[PDB]
Amino acid sequence: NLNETGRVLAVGDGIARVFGLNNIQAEELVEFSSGVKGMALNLEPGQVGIVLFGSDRLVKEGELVKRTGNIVDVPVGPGLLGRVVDALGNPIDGKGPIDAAGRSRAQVKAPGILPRRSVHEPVQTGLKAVDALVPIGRGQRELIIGDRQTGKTAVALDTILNQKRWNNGSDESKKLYCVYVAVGQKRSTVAQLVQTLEQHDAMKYSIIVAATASEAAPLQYLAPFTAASIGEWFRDNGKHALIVYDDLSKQAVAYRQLSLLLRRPPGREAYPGDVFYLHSRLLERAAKLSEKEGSGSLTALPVIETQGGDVSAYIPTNVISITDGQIFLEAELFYKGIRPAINVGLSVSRVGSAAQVKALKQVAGSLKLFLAQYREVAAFAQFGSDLDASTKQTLVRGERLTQLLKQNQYSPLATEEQVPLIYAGVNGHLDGIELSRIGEFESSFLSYLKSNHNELLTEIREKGELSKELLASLKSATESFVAT
Amino acid sequence: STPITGKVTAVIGAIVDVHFEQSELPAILNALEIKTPQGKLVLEVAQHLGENTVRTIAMDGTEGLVRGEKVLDTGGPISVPVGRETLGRIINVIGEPIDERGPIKSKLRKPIHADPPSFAEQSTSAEILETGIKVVDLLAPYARGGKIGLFGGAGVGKTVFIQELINNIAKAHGGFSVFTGVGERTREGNDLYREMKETGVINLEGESKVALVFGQMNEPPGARARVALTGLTIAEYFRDEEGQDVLLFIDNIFRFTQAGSEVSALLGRIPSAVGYQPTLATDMGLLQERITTTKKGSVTSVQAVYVPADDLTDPAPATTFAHLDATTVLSRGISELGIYPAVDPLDSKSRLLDAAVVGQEHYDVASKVQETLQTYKSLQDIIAILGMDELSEQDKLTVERARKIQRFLSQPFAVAEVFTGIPGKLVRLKDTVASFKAVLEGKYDNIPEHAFYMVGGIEDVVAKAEKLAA
Amino acid sequence: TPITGKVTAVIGAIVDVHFEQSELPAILNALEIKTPQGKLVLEVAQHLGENTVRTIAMDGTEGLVRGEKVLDTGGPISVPVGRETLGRIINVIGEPIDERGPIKSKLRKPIHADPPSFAEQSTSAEILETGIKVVDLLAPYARGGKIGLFGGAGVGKTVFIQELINNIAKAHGGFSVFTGVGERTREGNDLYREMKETGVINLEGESKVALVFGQMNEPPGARARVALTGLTIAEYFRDEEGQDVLLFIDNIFRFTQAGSEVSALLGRIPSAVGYQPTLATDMGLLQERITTTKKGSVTSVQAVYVPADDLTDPAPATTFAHLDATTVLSRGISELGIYPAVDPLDSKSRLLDAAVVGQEHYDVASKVQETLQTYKSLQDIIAILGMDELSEQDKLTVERARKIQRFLSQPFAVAEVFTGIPGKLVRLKDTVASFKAVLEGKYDNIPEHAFYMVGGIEDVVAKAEKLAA
Amino acid sequence: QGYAAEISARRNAMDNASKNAGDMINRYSILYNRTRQAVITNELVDIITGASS
Ligand SMILES: Nc1ncnc2c1ncn2[C@@H]1O[C@H](COP(=O)(O)OP(=O)(O)NP(=O)(O)O)[C@@H](O)[C@H]1O
Ligand SMILES: Nc1ncnc2c1ncn2[C@@H]1O[C@H](COP(=O)(O)OP(=O)(O)NP(=O)(O)O)[C@@H](O)[C@H]1O
Ligand SMILES: Nc1ncnc2c1ncn2[C@@H]1O[C@H](COP(=O)(O)OP(=O)(O)NP(=O)(O)O)[C@@H](O)[C@H]1O
Ligand SMILES: [Mg+2]
Ligand SMILES: [Mg+2]
Ligand SMILES: [Mg+2]
Repeated sequence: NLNETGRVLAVGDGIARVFGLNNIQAEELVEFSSGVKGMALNLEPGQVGIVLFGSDRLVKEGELVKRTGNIVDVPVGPGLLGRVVDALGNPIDGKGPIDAAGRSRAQVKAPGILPRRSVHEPVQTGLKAVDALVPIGRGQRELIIGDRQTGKTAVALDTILNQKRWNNGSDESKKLYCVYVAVGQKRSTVAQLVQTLEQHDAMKYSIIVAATASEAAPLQYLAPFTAASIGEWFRDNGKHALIVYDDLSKQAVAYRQLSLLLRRPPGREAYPGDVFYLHSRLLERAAKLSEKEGSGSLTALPVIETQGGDVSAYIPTNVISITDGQIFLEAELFYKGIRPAINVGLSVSRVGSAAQVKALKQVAGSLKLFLAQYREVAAFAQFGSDLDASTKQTLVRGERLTQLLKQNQYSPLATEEQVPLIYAGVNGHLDGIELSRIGEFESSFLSYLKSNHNELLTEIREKGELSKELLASLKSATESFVAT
Repeated sequence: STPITGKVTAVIGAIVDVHFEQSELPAILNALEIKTPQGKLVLEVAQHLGENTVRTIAMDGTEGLVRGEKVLDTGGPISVPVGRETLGRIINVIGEPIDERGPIKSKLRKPIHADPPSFAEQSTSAEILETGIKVVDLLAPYARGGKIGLFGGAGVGKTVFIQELINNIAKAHGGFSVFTGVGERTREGNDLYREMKETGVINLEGESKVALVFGQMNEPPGARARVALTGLTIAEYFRDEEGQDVLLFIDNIFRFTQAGSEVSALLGRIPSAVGYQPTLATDMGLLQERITTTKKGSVTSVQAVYVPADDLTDPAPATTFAHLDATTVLSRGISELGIYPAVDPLDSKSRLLDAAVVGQEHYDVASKVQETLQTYKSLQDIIAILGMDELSEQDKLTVERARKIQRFLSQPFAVAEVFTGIPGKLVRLKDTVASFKAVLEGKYDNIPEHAFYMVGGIEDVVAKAEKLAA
Repeated sequence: TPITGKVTAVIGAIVDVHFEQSELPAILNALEIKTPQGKLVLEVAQHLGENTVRTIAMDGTEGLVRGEKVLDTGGPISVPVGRETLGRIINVIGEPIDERGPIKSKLRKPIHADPPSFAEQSTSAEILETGIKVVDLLAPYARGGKIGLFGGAGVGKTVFIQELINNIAKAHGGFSVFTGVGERTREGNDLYREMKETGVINLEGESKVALVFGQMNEPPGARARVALTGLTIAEYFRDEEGQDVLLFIDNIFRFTQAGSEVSALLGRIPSAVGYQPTLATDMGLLQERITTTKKGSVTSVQAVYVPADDLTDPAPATTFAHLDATTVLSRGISELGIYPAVDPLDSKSRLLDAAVVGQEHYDVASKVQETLQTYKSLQDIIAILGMDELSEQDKLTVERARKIQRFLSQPFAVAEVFTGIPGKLVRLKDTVASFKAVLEGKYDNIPEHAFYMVGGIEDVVAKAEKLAA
Repeated sequence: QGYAAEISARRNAMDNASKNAGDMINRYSILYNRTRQAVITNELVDIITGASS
């Protein structure tokens, strides 16, 4: 019966051409008699082009191939928390069966125009530079982009670690469940990353979806999509999930391999014609739902790897045009001491202050514009010319503000800790302190604030805003510390 | 019904091949339909392959399609409802309401493919559209019933610009508007729709003055390739049969060319330069030449035009310029300095900047503003290496006036208030001319730079100057 | 009774073979054709349909005639494993090439095998001291980790690998495997002799190292597989003997390049730059086997050739993420006389963490990098306008950076002939204190030349004294 | 005396600046012509791969 089964005509490179399967659906999952699974991508007049989810060493000509009558899906639900799975939802951590709430297709239409509401809730990364200058909101997509080894994973990792603050509480609406997608990475690197998540007690609210270097192209292609359906469960059920795609550069390379092996005619740099679509339907699924749909949200931090700083290249241009903003990392700034190595001039969050704690906003008034004024002023002074009060003051302030934003890894700060630092910077309380001492000032100011002005901190954390009275209290609390 | 049937024979991504019986093939550009468990899938016929098989482009995802499935010919091209019943409604590429508000009970439907107006049907006109934006009104004024393009790289300000124009031009205008979202962010759509309601441009329980059409970047290439024509057909009906002034906003038109590009290889075509389709220019022609004023009615169109990697020489935007009566070119370099709107004052152009149209006085200020600006661009290499000290007496004065002019060209938009915290300002064309004239004559040389930044007319400059000194 | 076929087609390294009845050899199986020389080995790559298979040859295909008889061996290419391989030179196909007779090992293992799962991974942050200043200070290697040496033609990949062998292999305790991939036969001959002299190979005794060679004179099939061969030997030591193995590969870029020589003949549409579409996953199937697991540990040092000095090339570019530490050698730096030509700002390691090396070491490494970056950011101004146009801070920072840069050079024992000076091995702790002091401006009065091509700070002081005469 | 000394020092600095810069120009012209060449080739290659199918 050629309708529900077929035979292999030819097989090689993770592709199989199958005669028969007359009733198969485009993108349907199939089972090979030899063991390995596969996906139907090319439905042609004489045959079916199938991309395998594993090795092909065991498939041969003549082999029987069997329908499943299912479009490629995956298990979803809270059951997945604390688990490490492959692209198809199979547990790869050796901790037994996943309990699923249901199954969701890998490819799911994004929320249309109607079922959405403006992004208005902070995703607190705990990174001074991000949270003050490029605030990320619940439902937003914010690209992390940079050359190799520039701190890109470090920015998502610290974000996940910092959700510890709400995920231990019992308030479901303030919780953020994290999903981390590793595409093209090596297993030891993912192993190392789950170990860090455990040591920080962050694994209990994270889901890792892994399609690593050794796995078949079609698994790497699929992983972001199935991870999104995992994230989508939280979104559809009135909760919030944050998904990290590490990285989309590698997924695009994997899509490029499938398509060339299916002999679909290549486009620019040999990628498929619709490489832009691959990412755009991926990322539009990240969204902030309306009240009628239960206000759940999904937030995406896609990662893209440039080459030689070239943010003008094919895939980076594509993704930059999809997301709501980018964080831009650079080797030069890293070695200069600026860590995270965020390029402020180029780095934007488009939700901006709509999705930022008010207290943080209040204190970081024009910090971005000012740091821009500082960049200009510093560029000029490099002419070795003498300077006036105005130029020397801002050159002083900006130099300290830059220093203020440097931050160790795995060390995310609370909002109530960030506010007073930015405040002391922006209004100029740091201006008469030696530059090498800004690091020690940070911890000592906080230790002082935790001992004496602890009531101040609580107001900031619980209200999230600064009344005229709080500002006055904070003004005096800083001035007091500036002289021992 | 007298219905015609075929069978799916191939599915590769967006491309679907369909076999029909003898001498009853549907014509190229016909819509075909497949019944799906959810609703229906639309295909648009693209090629006749021979041997009674046609190649089609899907208007939705093809996942779940089976070889041998029945395909229905609809007899003509994708249709969309036209007329007043589209007002205050959101419509997708295939003419179907996507606002959950019921059917669009309009008297007529019309094909999204139509021939452009003949050469005899053209109507030339030199009437100025006052925007209230200083840089546009002074240096590259827009034309009533003309074609305006907003060129810009990722994140430079196209969408905010287009929103400002909607906010100023649309209320002052008395006819109807049509907004088309092509290949952009669905959440931009959700924002615009929420805005229109609060402004009253869309009243759910009454009359409305704008038609929304969306085909955003979540949608497959075929949808994104056709949705501009859907929005257009609605604007054409208002131009021709309603007989009145129509505004047509499109964000973003690049997405039409890009979508076209994404399927071109699977359609069977050798690529052209920079991986674009070989039909890039004729496809753009067929579409753009419909977006036009005729002797029957007026269409004023504003089209945002994305510019890949910031490269203005890239085939897509490069081909777009010549279709356009006035081009506003946005610039990363200008935005990075904190000047919004980031309009490049040298690269932006308008057919209307002619003494015969704006007057001699207006034209002279414009020229001299541009000369001052270019001199400054020219001298920037003497500044960077040898510094301001080395300049001539008359050169120092030109640089100081230029720096003021650069800043004076910036303006707080009403729609940009969340980004700035500055209340929006709208400035009359005549104040813009008078203001810049005074500056070029040296009437405000003693006033420092920051006083010209992010304000309105000249009275605002004077007011900021006194506030900074105190 | 054995399964036979006939050759239907030969194009270069690719041979197509037809099989008469129902049973076809699995993908990855070795096939054989009897030549008057000896035997030619083929490896099944795909099933073409109509009972034909497509194979990749493991030697020259000169002489093959359509119609020739082909034997299925029943499984993949196999190699000798265990202790019997130590002190021996071996083929891509597992044969002895040192004219010392048969390698009589108990077991033979297939060269193709699944990488260790995610559950089998074992991670640790442990410094492997090399005695090389730039590495130890700025980008330390990890015991049981992966280490790539990236470099264009003739910048010093091999000499760097040789120095590592000389420093770490001599007293290591476990076993080493050396794999020559697509490199110079003469370097293989050099190495063999070198090991015999340093007593790491003993013809009469015991040996710590097993040699596997597929050099640049070999057809692309051999160059594409020989690394798997070296790897399988290494995996046996890791899993079965639970040992700390050292795996040296020179040069792994050549595995990929061999892969691309045959991609078109296999009927693929070329990817970017004419590489095989399978560049990334082919690389993972290999790279992911070279790892430490819970059973045992593998420290690997891979030379990575950079074609046309282009680090963005798909081969090197994809290799980066497979490596725990990367030292990138630079032609710019080597043309200035600085060896090893390491790029102190582009070389990286996962272990440069205060939690691993201590705050002091991290702080010093950071500040070295700051100093050098400040100098780098000023190249243009310097080249046009020169030192006179710098500010006073900058002039100091640059003067210090020029020393740190020279201080990062080191005489290597293996490079003695080119430097003219005896080689120096400097200890990690010495390196940290030396650089610490320079950063503190304690040697600002010392001429640059004294920092060039010496050991630690003492050598500097001693050289400064000699020149004062 | 300081003026005359300065102007002679600026003349000779500007002399070496011009000379060093004119050296860079040469090196960058050559890099330019390599890259211009490589862009034509790489662009042709895509066009050709797309025309093989
Ligand atoms: N704020 C920080 N301060 C100091 N070091 C940091 C910081 N963030 C990251 N690093 C280190 O910098 C290196 C690169 O960080 P990582 O997040 O791996 O970047 P990446 O861009 O993902 N690199 P890769 O995927 O390897 O190309 C690692 O050694 C980090 O531990
Ligand atoms: N008038 C303005 N005033 C201040 N900031 C602005 C203005 N216009 C744009 N921006 C900044 O630019 C960002 C993007 O504006 P937007 O109009 O979306 O750019 P765009 O060119 O349409 N980007 P894209 O659609 O992604 O190509 C905003 O989030 C602001 O930060
Ligand atoms: N540590 C060193 N000290 C001094 N000279 C060196 C050093 N390393 C390499 N060289 C010089 O560089 C030449 C080549 O070094 P080698 O290790 O062969 O580099 P390579 O990058 O492996 N060459 P190839 O493999 O052909 O690209 C030698 O002839 C030496 O002159
Ligand atoms: Mg990373
Ligand atoms: Mg936009
Ligand atoms: Mg070498």
